[PDB]
Amino acid sequence: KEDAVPILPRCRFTGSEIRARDDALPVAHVALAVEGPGWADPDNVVLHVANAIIGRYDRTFGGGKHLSSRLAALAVEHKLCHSFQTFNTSYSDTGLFGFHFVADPLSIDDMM
Amino acid sequence: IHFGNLARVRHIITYSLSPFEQRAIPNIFSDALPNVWRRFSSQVFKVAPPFLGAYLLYSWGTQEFERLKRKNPADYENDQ
Repeated sequence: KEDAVPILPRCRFTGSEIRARDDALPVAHVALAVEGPGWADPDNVVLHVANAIIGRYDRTFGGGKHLSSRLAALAVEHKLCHSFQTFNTSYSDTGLFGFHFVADPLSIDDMM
Repeated sequence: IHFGNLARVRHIITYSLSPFEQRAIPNIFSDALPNVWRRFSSQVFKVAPPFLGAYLLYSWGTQEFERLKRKNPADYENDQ
């Protein structure tokens, strides 16, 4: 028992949402994700390559409207957000693949 | 633009699940029907009454109309 590494009970993913609203906050944060493959899967490489294509942005990036990331260009062109990031958070048996952006109340829809 | 100007809301949390993770018509007997009854009950004595009264009025007036088409023998009792 002492030198046996315990296997953890699996965690079930659920498509769903949770909305904590407070119009008193300056900007809004949104994060959306699908279920990931977990450390061991080779696919995680491709997934990361994918997030590489979408990339990330943030108002200080000087590249501006010329960034290669389409979402970043749009973000710039249409003042879509203050920032956004892709991510591929992995875990032993599962993970979270998605994105998170920060925007002003009235540009949330177009960004999403 | 009507979404984002509607109201000032603070501190309310909401949880919801994708349509594919839940049943479309759940708990028909444990929740559905009981309420259908609940609702029916709560209302019956407000709606039903005037309709019932309307019915009677109809029934009366209808029958009363036919009775006036029939003959009253007391008009021919001394017609020899």
